[PDB]
Amino acid sequence: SELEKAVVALIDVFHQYSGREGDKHKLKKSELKELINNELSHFLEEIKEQEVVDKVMETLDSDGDGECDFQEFMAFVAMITTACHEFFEHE
Amino acid sequence: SELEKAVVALIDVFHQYSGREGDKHKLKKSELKELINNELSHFLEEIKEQEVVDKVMETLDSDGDGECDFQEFMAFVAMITTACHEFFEHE
Amino acid sequence: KRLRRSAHARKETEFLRLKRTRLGLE
Amino acid sequence: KRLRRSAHARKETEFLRLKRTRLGLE
Repeated sequence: SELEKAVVALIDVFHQYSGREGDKHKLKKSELKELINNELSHFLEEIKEQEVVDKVMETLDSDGDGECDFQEFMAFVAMITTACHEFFEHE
Repeated sequence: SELEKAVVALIDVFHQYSGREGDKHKLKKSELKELINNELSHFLEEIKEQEVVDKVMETLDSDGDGECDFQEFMAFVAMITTACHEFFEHE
Repeated sequence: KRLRRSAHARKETEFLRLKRTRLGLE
Repeated sequence: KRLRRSAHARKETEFLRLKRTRLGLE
């Protein structure tokens, strides 16, 4: 259940932010920013420039709604996690 | 933070199982089967069907080598987690 | 004519039922 | 007074540099 724990953590964390501005399955730029800064606290540097927080969602925003769906967040997680995997394996 | 923790758990769990039959970046059908049975137990019920583990792998198996790459695993995780997130709307 | 030859049935359902159930909430 | 402004993108790289590195390490 290690991966199950991880999985429910992703859901819970996401929903916590997505409940604030969005609709539980949707991160708006305010939420997306604090979420990524807070959570990718080692993985990424402080994402100061709101233009870039907007851009990184826009880049993935299938929904074209100015808030990124849990799917698109999962895509972001996938690329990030793959990069981490590769980096961490090939020390 | 939490997402990183979840992520490195996914990376590690995948990596070690992928070390057994595969090569760290790729779970062979045996390992994918075992992983699902052993770890995904609450989300999917047990899988004796060596046919089906092969099928669900084959569905994502870009390498066509009877394994699934960490990328494909993350993709699988994405939809599985999303289904669980849809559930989580009504915990 | 249409015999039950299709051994390649959707055995996937046996497990994927849970996924369908979780999707069910939407 | 003046500085070598964001000709070299800057805005992305200040965050993504480590992502580029993580891919770069392969």
